[PDB]
Amino acid sequence: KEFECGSGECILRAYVCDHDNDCEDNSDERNCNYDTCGGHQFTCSNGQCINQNWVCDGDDDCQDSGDEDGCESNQSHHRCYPREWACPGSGRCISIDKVCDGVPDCPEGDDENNVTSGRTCGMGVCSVLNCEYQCHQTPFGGECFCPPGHIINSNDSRTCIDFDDCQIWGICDQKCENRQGRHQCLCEEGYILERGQHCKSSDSFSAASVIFSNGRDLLVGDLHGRNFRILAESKNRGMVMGVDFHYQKHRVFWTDPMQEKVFSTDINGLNTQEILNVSVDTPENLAVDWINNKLYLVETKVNRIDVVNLEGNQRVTLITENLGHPRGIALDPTVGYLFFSDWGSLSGQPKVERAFMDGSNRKDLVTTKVGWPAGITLDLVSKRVYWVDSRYDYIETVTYDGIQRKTVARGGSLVPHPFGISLFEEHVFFTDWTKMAVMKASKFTETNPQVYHQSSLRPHGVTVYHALRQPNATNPCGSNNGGCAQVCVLSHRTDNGGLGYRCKCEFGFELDDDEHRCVAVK
Amino acid sequence: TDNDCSDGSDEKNCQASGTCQPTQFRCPDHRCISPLYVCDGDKDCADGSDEAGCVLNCTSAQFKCADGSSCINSRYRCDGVYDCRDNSDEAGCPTRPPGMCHLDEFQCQGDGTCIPNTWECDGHPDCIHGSDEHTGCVPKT
Ligand SMILES: *[C@@H]1O[C@H](CO)[C@@H](O[C@@H]2O[C@H](CO)[C@@H](O[C@@H]3O[C@H](CO)[C@@H](O)[C@H](O)[C@@H]3O)[C@H](O)[C@H]2NC(C)=O)[C@H](O)[C@H]1NC(C)=O
Ligand SMILES: *[C@@H]1O[C@H](CO)[C@@H](O)[C@H](O)[C@H]1NC(C)=O
Ligand SMILES: *[C@@H]1O[C@H](CO)[C@@H](O)[C@H](O)[C@H]1NC(C)=O
Ligand SMILES: *[C@@H]1O[C@H](CO)[C@@H](O)[C@H](O)[C@H]1NC(C)=O
Ligand SMILES: *[C@H]1O[C@H](CO)[C@H](O)[C@H](O)[C@H]1NC(C)=O
Ligand SMILES: *[C@H]1O[C@H](CO)[C@H](O)[C@H](O)[C@H]1NC(C)=O
Ligand SMILES: *[C@H]1O[C@H](CO)[C@H](O)[C@H](O)[C@H]1NC(C)=O
Ligand SMILES: *[C@H]1O[C@H](CO)[C@H](O)[C@H](O)[C@H]1NC(C)=O
Ligand SMILES: [Ca+2]
Ligand SMILES: [Ca+2]
Ligand SMILES: [Ca+2]
Ligand SMILES: [Ca+2]
Ligand SMILES: [Ca+2]
Ligand SMILES: [Ca+2]
Ligand SMILES: [Ca+2]
Repeated sequence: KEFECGSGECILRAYVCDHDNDCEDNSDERNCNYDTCGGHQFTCSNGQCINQNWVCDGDDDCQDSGDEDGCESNQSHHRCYPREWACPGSGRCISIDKVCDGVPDCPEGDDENNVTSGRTCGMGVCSVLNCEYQCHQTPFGGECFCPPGHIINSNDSRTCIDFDDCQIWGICDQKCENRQGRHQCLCEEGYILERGQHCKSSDSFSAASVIFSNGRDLLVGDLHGRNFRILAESKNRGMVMGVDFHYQKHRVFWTDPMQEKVFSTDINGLNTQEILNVSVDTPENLAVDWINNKLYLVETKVNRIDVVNLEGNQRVTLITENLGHPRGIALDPTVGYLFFSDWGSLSGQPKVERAFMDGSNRKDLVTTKVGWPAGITLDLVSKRVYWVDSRYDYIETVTYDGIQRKTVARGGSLVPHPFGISLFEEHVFFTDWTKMAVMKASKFTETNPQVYHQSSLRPHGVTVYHALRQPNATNPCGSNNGGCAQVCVLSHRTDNGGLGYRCKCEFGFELDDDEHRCVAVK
Repeated sequence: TDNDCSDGSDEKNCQASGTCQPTQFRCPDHRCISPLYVCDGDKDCADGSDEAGCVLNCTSAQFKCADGSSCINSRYRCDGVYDCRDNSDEAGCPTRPPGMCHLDEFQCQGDGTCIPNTWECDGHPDCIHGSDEHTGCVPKT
């Protein structure tokens, strides 16, 4: 009936071959099917697949806590980091190069002499510690400091053990391996490594430019702001609202809430034409599926998320359930997810939502301490999402599965009212409604964002015009419209039995039982 | 951190010194905030410091949910709609005594249904057999 182990024990079939050792002989664990998880599942360290909703809910389902890793917004450090010191007050970490240098380099300013404590900076008992690498001055006296790949052991300050520097935030901008030199950076194809840390775009691509809304018109400039060119000027008291592009066809799209229309143009400002002017009334934001030739649109008069082709003909609504106040949208067609934000639903909950590129399998990617989430951008090479918040005033990042939440900026002085955001290589460009300027920000950690272009009006959605921002991938719907009768909307690579697409029908039709042929709605 | 002036003049020279005005409440490391947002049922600070630890209050024109989760307007008390999460509003509402009608209602002798007193003897038979326009009704000169 059931499965009997080699050691003489009965185990249920469901729990036979499920990464559970069961009998000490591990009879049920010698065979390995354990196929790769689908789009709707999270993959634990040990290969077990669990549903996406189980991630960061409070239960260690993975048995390795892989699905409960850093769900909090980096409230405090974990034993700080090697060659760094911990400020007791707020968990900020600074290195010895700043500790006792004479300047208060963390909010509490405990790293210097204080009249209320009597702590003085200098040498001390470190002569007795005899640290593995070196001693240095701290307000408690001499203390241990150790090189890269050297962290102090369990309650043993004198002893340094080898550490994995690959886990530290921002050690390498794209990729890192720890098998040589205690760590080593590397870059995705198309990028070229500069120095030993930073990967920059190869000069084999034409150029890189940033496109943003001045609040009235559509601007464009270089990555340093030496020269700015007005791309397309708004007519009839218009307003450029949300912008996105398509590098293959050299077209730039932008929405207009005041004119209640959506436009598109060449990068040269030629052939400006109206894409949609029906039922589109307040298009907050926009996105383009660059490999399927689609334009995903956000609407807020009737809260919904649409998809229409680049020329604006085939239309179908994807998300309508409990959509509340949709503001942000981003997508990764290569893998096949759709990310969108929501600063208040029909249920009171604000959230940052994840979905398939056809609206299936919606998930709360980020739910706690989310306030007023705004536009979203993706790190296409490191598989992370970046979203900004206007209520709690921060810029945060989580992976595609919502794990490992890290804050890159925070405070009313830093990012008082962000709206839009975009990544290129190492910088997040984010619009801010309070300082009234498009600001350039480092994507790991920032003490202070630089001003990139200071406007007289509230700026809006920003994007970075570059080829590497739109990596190549095959088109599942390329094989004769994917066999669909009317519309082929791309989905997850693992959806539809690996076909990677789901058929849809334009308004006025519904899918038959074949899910391929459209029939007139009754 | 709100651009009220529409030109950013009310947000210029804002600094992290944590020295807000006496009127404005201070979130610990987030921003200053107006009193009208302290204890208002909404977490306006990052950590909810402005909402935690406070208690609800009500005028004579409002009603308390049993669990203290809201102060609803008195108009919504005894309306047929559950407003409070714990249904504290529609509990204990006046019940029409078995098979009779309230003091404000005439009862149709033909079927037992109730109509307001204002419809008794008004010239229009509202009840299904014209019970409400009985011969005892005073004639209108
Ligand atoms: C995605 O794939 C497309 C198509 O393979 C890439 O576009 C093409 O990239 C090649 C370079 O590998 C370009 O060739 C170069 O063109 C310039 C201009 O004519 C010429 O001076 C060079 O000598 C070289 O021949 C090509 O023009 C370009 N365009 C097309 C439509 O073929 C694209 O770069 C890929 N993008 C990524 C991010 O992988
Ligand atoms: C200190 O570290 C040693 C390392 O072997 C460990 O056995 C011990 O439990 C630790 N004690 C405390 C209190 O952390
Ligand atoms: C919408 O655009 C089409 C194509 O340019 C045009 O024929 C039509 O009149 C427009 N309608 C409105 C209301 O602008
Ligand atoms: C509010 O609370 C006080 C008690 O602290 C009470 O005396 C007062 O009548 C209440 N006022 C309002 C407007 O509800
Ligand atoms: C893993 O299985 C998934 C479905 O659960 C996909 O088929 C995926 O392509 C598989 N991965 C590999 C490497 O075959
Ligand atoms: C902060 O600056 C304000 C400006 O009005 C007041 O001068 C205040 O006394 C200062 N200090 C503190 C602790 O708030
Ligand atoms: C409703 O409850 C009240 C309690 O005071 C009265 O008893 C009234 O007569 C009840 N009517 C019914 C039908 O339950
Ligand atoms: C009719 O006349 C009587 C007196 O006979 C009363 O005055 C009565 O008020 C009159 N009707 C109306 C509608 O006023
Ligand atoms: Ca098992
Ligand atoms: Ca879990
Ligand atoms: Ca210092
Ligand atoms: Ca704000
Ligand atoms: Ca509040
Ligand atoms: Ca009620
Ligand atoms: Ca009557």
